[PDB]
Amino acid sequence: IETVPVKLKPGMDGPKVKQWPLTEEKIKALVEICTEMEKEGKISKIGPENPYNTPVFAIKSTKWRKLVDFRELNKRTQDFWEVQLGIPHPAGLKKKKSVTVLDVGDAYFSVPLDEDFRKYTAFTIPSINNETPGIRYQYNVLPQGWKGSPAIFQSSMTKILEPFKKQNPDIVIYQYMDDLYVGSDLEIGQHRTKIEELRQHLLRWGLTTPDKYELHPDKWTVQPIVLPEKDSWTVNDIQKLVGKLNWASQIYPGIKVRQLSKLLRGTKALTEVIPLTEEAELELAENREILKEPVHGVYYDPSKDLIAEIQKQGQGQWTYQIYQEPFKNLKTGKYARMRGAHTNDVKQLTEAVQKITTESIVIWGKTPKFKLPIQKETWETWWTEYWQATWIPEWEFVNTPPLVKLWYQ
Amino acid sequence: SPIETVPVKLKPGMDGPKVKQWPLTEEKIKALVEICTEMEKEGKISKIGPENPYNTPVFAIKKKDSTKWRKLVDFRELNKRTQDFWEVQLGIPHPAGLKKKKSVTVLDVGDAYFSVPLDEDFRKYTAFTIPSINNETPGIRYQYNVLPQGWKGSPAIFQSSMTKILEPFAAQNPDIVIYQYMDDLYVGSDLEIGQHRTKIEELRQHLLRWGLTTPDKKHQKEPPFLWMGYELHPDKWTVQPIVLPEKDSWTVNDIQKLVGKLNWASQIYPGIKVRQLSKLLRGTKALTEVIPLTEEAELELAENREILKEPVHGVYYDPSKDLIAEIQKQGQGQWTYQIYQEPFKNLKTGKYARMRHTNDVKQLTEAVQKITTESIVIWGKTPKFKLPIQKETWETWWTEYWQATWIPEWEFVNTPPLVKLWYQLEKEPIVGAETFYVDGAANRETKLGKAGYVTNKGRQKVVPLTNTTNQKTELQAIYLALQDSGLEVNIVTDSQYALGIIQAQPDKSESELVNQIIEQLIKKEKVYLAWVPAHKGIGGNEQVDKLV
Ligand SMILES: N#Cc1ccc2c(Oc3ccc(F)cc3OCCn3ccc(=O)[nH]c3=O)cc(F)cc2c1
Ligand SMILES: [Mg+2]
Repeated sequence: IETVPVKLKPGMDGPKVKQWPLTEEKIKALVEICTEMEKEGKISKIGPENPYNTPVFAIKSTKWRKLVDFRELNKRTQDFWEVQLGIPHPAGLKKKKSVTVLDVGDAYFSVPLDEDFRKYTAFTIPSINNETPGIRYQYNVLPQGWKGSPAIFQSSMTKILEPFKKQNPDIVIYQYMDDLYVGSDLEIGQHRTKIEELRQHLLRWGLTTPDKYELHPDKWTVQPIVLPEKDSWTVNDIQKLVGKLNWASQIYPGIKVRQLSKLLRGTKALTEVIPLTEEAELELAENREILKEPVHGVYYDPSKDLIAEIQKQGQGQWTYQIYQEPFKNLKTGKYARMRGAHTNDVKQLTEAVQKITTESIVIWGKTPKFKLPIQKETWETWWTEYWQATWIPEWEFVNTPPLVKLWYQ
Repeated sequence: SPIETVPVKLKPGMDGPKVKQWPLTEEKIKALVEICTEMEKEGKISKIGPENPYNTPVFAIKKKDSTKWRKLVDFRELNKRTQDFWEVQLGIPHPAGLKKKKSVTVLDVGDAYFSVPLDEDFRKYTAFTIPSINNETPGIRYQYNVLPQGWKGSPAIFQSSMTKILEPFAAQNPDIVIYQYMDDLYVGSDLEIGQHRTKIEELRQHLLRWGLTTPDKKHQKEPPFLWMGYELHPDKWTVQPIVLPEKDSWTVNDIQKLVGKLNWASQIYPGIKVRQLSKLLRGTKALTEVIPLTEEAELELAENREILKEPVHGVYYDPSKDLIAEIQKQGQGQWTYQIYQEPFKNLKTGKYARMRHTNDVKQLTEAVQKITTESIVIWGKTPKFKLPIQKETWETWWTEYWQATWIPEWEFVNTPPLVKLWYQLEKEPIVGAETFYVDGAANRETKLGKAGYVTNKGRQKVVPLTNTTNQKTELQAIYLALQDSGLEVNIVTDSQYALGIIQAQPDKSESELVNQIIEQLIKKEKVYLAWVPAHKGIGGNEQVDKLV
């Protein structure tokens, strides 16, 4: 079929991003993969008259998978291709009991790409020690990772999905990039059999899915702030308590700490046990009660990007908050991971970022920009090691450490 | 040339350059004709009709005061209008990453750009005109058939042309390694000298078949090779001789050049320091301003002169052997490292320095990051690390550190100085320890301040301070509490600045006050620092605020 014409935003040139140095292993894997893809027509070699560039990486299984970082090209295309060929996002996907993610990227490789647009998909397999200038390719078909691909394949996807949709009107199906999110209220067994039914349906219609991941968004909510519960209280405990409540006053108006402040009126030792008075305990009760309820007047803005902050709690635990404006949390949570002689900090952080990004997709239909607690170069070095996703969120690296660490715990 | 041309566009919405041709002297026009007739004779240029509406300035310049002149064309106005190309090679291969070959040959091609044809439809945009004397006769029109010198596209196009030309020979000779770089090729092989020279002559003949000349005689360059500030020797690599000038006066320019040479030399000469000399360069003022050399800078420079006395060399890479990198601390926040496969031979060396309160372990980790990046770039792998730090030390650090860190495979090497945790704050308040409620305050205008404390034992103190800030008083309060307390002390501050600086647990800073605080913290047995909201009348904190 003839290709769908693809235009850029007026005034915007193509992407020109540097290629990250790679291990010899990864470079060889990419050379192999691209040799096969060139052999199948999916990509071709290009000349020096093509100035554009898009980074490439190698991730994983026991088989190497190639991952293109199309973020820049996305900002330079999809921003007008979320308008023109945009995909609507269902608000009922987050309400379902079970959501399974299917990989439907392999579809895009069947469909050709607009001839005048291919030059923007340019990527470079690097060489070690700048020995050779690098192997240069561009895509001839719809590339995985580009947001224009599922937008162009949208109608085909609708057409293939319509029969299954008709046979299953209570199942929600939402396509984000190369992934198909399928949610239902069915029992886990019935759910998995249904997902398999969709797998066989898609397969007998010419769509392979290399799954031969389960979420539960009905349990997902903005977690309530927890005040310490103690039998006896020392001066230090009451100080941390008053401090934390005072911090919480930035979110919940109505928080008072006077009755708790009068309890430490004299200059006492930090280990001195202080009994709670009437006004004090009543104040703590009222504060706990007002803290148990969710925040008032907090709504999602479709015109604003999502911001995800993460902080490390130690002992294999991380806590995160998703917001758009300060102290207006759209979605907080706490990602914990079992060590099992496996995990380190970067592994946990990466898996956390992926979990958060997936939740964000399921809820709002788009991904947040992360403020990551990690050195920039360290992350840029090792983030591809535990990356199992096909998309890549925006991120930046936080400078100053949080003193608010124990306030999210 | 039978070489296939590369299609070139002008930038969208732009047309060819129409620029004035300003008159020249008679001799210049004569020489221009003398050269252009010979260029036309070789088909590199061609006369054109009056139809061509574009033009480009032409100048004539003597070559090093010699017989033959040189034609110079300013394409800067055309370069603005031509499309962007693939970006040419940014960096160059580092000798430490090269591998020993029994034979290495340098082949430089002449007229490299003029030996490669230019896209036909684009040739009309490179049109230029030779002026006539007194404008009594029409000017001589010309245009390029090949890659013009100083044109935006010539380097990348020549690069790809060369690569495509080399592809067949490369295919028929998989056991020889060709490196491409600008006008040069560098051919290495493990073939015996006779076979190698045969293959070299074979390559020369190929390139000549594609219209590319290359040295006919015994190749003009022999080892050692002076290449990009390097000395490349058959079994070792080093840098070209560094010259540290002797001057009574030093400007910003001279210091910049000096720091340049020292940095450049630091890749193979172990121990080079540049912190004190570049600390003079903190002043972003004029490049001609004379900067007085401090005593520390003088000592540093002298030590560098001592290091650079006897020459040192680096070896080449062996894929079959392990890759080891070892790190040592130099004291002033400076770090140095050696990357090697063998005990007495370095592949290369280097340094790391933290610019812009910090601690030794964090710096060490940063260095490990730098070396990891460099290793990946040069050899395509990550090295095994040898580090002066205990496992319990580093584990203790990375466990309670707020950022996520990647700690690689490493073994402990007991070589002083060692990296350790000099002090460690208590996680819980100390029973049987005095509690200093501290506070400090200053005036933004007068810069008059005061810092003090109030303790649960009834002890109180207020010390006056001149020429200070709110922050520095907030630190001074804590310092005071540390000074007047026992080996175990509970400090309570309302300042999240001070709390932030201290909880980071630094062992060094560019602030003397913080250094004194660190000294006190090391001298103490147990120190618990707690924080409370200011002006909330919690009590204990209120009296100290009232005092100061
Ligand atoms: N001018 C110039 C020039 C000459 C040789 C170079 C070189 O050379 C090499 C070229 C191909 C190759 F396979 C391996 C090389 O170097 C391995 C190390 N080495 C080096 C020099 C020598 O005499 N012997 C030797 O063993 C690699 C390189 F990046 C740049 C070079 C630039
Ligand atoms: Mg105060």
